[PDB]
Amino acid sequence: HWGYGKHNGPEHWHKDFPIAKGERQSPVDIDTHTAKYDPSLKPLSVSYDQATSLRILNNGHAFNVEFDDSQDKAVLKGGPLDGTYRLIQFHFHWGSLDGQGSEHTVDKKKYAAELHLVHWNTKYGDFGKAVQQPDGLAVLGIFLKVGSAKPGLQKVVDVLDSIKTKGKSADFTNFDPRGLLPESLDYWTYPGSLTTPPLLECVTWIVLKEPISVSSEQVLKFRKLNFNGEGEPEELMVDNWRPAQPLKNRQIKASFK
Ligand SMILES: Cc1cc(=O)[nH]c(SCC(=O)c2cccc(S(N)(=O)=O)c2)n1
Ligand SMILES: [Zn+2]
Repeated sequence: HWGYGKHNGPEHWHKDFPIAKGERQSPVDIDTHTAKYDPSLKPLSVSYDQATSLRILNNGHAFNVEFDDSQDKAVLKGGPLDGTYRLIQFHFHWGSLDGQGSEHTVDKKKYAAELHLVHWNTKYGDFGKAVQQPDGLAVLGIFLKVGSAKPGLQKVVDVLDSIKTKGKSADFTNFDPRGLLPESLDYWTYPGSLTTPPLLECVTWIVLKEPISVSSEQVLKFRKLNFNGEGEPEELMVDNWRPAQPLKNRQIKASFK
């Protein structure tokens, strides 16, 4: 029953998931002026050439594009990470209006949407074990602004009408996630959490400084999805973002400047 409505949205989550008020919750506002440059941070290594997408799923909260993570085919390493993390899925958060939708903010600015490419640390052998560990996940976050279309997004947008409602899925092979990346891999990083229940404090966040542009029509199509199942009243899947959480005792590190 958690979700993003008036009665079960983010401000309610702590009653089922008390870690919602924990010490390393996400997202957060990224104060660009107070981010610490760390000249010992390494370039991020994104190795997506052998990625294998499988399926796209409407889970009732967002849509996931899922990958075969049974081998080291699409991996993230380097950057602030020790060892190697396997891509398991990506998804987005977005708004009802172009002026909101991102989970992280930059100097309090909201983007129209945010892409999360979720990876798990191979030393834990699977995603369900990894989320129980403080260094189990590496989530690469990329902001979306509305402007020119992103052509490598259009395969995703065009399949959405087949997964409109909660529970629907569709085969989704040969999707190349390199088409969703901006030119620069400059990033911020900080230790945080999943941004939806169960809110587990298992994530190394890596947030790219450069947003990708998508067109207004591409984001409009995300807003035609539904939170409800087929044959239930229509509740459009919009504003599926958690607001910024207290930074507490954390420092955001920058790979640049
Ligand atoms: C329950 C389940 C089964 C599975 O096979 N795969 C997954 S992937 C879960 C996931 O990627 C995710 C789960 C919750 C939150 C976030 S976020 N917004 O990037 O912090 C990501 N979940
Ligand atoms: Zn997410």
